[PDB]
Amino acid sequence: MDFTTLQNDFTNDYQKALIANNEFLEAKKYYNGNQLPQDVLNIILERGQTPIIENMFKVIVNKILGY
Amino acid sequence: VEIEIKAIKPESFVIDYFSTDKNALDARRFHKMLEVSEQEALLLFGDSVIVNYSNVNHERIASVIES
Repeated sequence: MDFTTLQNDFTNDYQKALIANNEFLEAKKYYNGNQLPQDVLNIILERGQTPIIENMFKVIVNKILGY
Repeated sequence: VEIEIKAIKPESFVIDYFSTDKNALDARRFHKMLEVSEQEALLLFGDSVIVNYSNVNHERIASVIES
């Protein structure tokens, strides 16, 4: 009802829901093409290779959402 | 008057060890180990009896076994 318990309960709720929000943001990044990690991208780009990303589960989600 | 229905998580549910059959019909006791918040414990029974709370982050939850 004042700022103290609002800040403390927001901290307790945000810290215990960070491990799921991080996975949510990972899932939204994987849905939007960002599927390779940074070190894998560096390993691919150091060989002069173009990184090809097969977004094979975007069409799955698009099929279920199209239903 | 309404008949609420709730499925209980089976890991927080202890049956009498003497019951051998399915459907637990010859059981003499059922225990359920519940987490209860502070104000729900105040609504569940009044402040005249002493409650052994926890201090897990800031909220004073309590572990109550209902038998």
